[PDB]
Amino acid sequence: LILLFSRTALTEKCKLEEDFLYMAYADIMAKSCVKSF
Repeated sequence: LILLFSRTALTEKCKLEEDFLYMAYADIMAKSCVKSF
């Protein structure tokens, strides 16, 4: 999946699109990230 996104980003296009797949899986990958010590 990440290789797909890197492929699409490296692809010469002169304009970044929306790519609604990216703006869901990126949110998913971001939201996966005396004893108090």
